[PDB]
Amino acid sequence: MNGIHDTGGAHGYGPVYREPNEPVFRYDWEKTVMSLLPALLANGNFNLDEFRHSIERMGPAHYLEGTYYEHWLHVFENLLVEKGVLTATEVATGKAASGKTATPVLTPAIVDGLLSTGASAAREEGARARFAVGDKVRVLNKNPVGHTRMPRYTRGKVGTVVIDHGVFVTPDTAAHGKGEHPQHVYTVSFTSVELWGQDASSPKDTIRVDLWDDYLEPA
Amino acid sequence: HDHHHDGYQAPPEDIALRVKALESLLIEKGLVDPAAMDLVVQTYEHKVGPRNGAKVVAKAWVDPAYKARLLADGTAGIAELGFSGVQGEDMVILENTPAVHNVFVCTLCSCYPWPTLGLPPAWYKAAPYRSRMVSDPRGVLAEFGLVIPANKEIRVWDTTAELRYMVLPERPAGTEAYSEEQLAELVTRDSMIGTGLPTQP
Ligand SMILES: [Co+3]
Repeated sequence: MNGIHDTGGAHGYGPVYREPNEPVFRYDWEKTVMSLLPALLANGNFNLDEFRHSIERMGPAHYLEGTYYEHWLHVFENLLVEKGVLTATEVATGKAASGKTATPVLTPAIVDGLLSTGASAAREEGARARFAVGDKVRVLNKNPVGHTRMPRYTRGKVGTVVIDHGVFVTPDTAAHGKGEHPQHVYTVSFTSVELWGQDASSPKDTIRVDLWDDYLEPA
Repeated sequence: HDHHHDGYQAPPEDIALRVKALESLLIEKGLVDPAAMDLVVQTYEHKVGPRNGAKVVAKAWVDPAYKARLLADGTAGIAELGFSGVQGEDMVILENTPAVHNVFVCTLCSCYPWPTLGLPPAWYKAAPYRSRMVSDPRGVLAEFGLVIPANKEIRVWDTTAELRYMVLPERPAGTEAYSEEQLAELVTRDSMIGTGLPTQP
């Protein structure tokens, strides 16, 4: 999706302001919002790819104006409705339709073990690797309206495979109920000049991006 | 001249009430357990943070065999010190050298290695850092007080997949025979993102 979230290369966002001695949570409500994510993921109410793409689809101004955890809050209020877990009325009213009709998967006894384990997106088998480290590859010019992890700034550009990380779930399909279609992910190295042109570049600098096998073609 | 889109702008006035309403709903439907949610908050407020990565770095500085293990398998390497899990399942450690300075970003969102660095600060997740780090890293680092020699390569790593990166910064001079704990004290969060250097003694 060519949305406001795909920020790489954009101008106009200004200085990187940073707060001295920033706390982990700046407001109490952020604690609630943050802790909801693992709780709802544990239920299997949505997956992480769906979560990302729900944020991508929030209004552009809303995305820019909202602080980080407001993005998450948006997903909970909207993706849970799209998935049929909550109704729009429930969300608006804050009142459930009919009592405790579910049981929390994330309980106190399993919090530590679950957070310490996580859930790898690595998979045993998937499409064979077409590329080897040292290969020159070009990122395909694709412009899907749905979820993708090829940033706009890389499309059509030529780089060098520098790592083959192995097989992973494909987000493009996993975010849209089309299965995992596991395939290789490579780190691809681009020169500054290749990405940004002669004027806006520095001779030494490189940008590495992690890209899926079928995002690429031989250069 | 207020903050607008840098991550530090004021939230809406009614946000706390909105958050409470949703929370009451999810608890009433039986979707979430408040007691478990408190444990998650306690975990990221008090147990998981950059002191973890700092131990990883200090150990690599003093133990060449560990360093090599860590560079070969980041996940297994950080697990030797008891760090692991959510948002750090597949770790890759980026060694800074006299020739190469590494730094990472998530241009598409906020991906960051929670098990060693904790939750990211607001600036890491906002448009200014995310937009500019891949096109003008030197200009961004300068705003942090960090000037990389012209002849040193900067490698910016965009975290677009499910690999998570942490930088292994270069050990400062003047730290001969420092214990791991004393070395760890020099290792800042910024030095493990690549947006700063470890404290010089
Ligand atoms: Co991200």
